Amino acid sequence: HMCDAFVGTWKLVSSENFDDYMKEVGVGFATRKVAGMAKPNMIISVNGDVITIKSESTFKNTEISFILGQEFDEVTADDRKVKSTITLDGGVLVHVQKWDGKSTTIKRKREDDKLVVECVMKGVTSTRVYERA
Ligand SMILES: O=C(O)c1[nH]c2cc(Cl)c(Cl)cc2c1-c1ccccc1Cl
Repeated sequence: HMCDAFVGTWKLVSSENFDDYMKEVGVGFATRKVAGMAKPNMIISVNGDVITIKSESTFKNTEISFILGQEFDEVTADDRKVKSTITLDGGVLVHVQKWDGKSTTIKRKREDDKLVVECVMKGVTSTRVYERA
């Protein structure tokens, strides 16, 4: 019952400072443009201890399956090969990605009827808001 309030299909409704976040991460111009246009659906499901997060869009489709606290490999939408760990901290899903001596953290929180996603790279934070589809 760990992630019950996250489970479902969520559609992106707003984004703020994603371009800057992507620049900070090292994403090149053309990928920033196309990725920034996308309005992904985020599909979250749980089966036993395994959480699956799918992102489906016109740009890319991604899928991760993981157990909380257990590191895994992920290829991101912008093609970084990262080592990821996702944990729950006070009801927030905290996703850290490590690659090339760098790190980024992505936090997913339920707030009212939205799922709010904060992505931080160094001093740059982006906020993406999703609503139920
Ligand atoms: O959804 C996400 O988890 C997500 N995380 C990102 C990190 C970076 Cl740096 C960039 Cl370029 C893009 C993404 C995406 C994304 C953005 C648009 C469509 C599909 C997807 Cl998957």
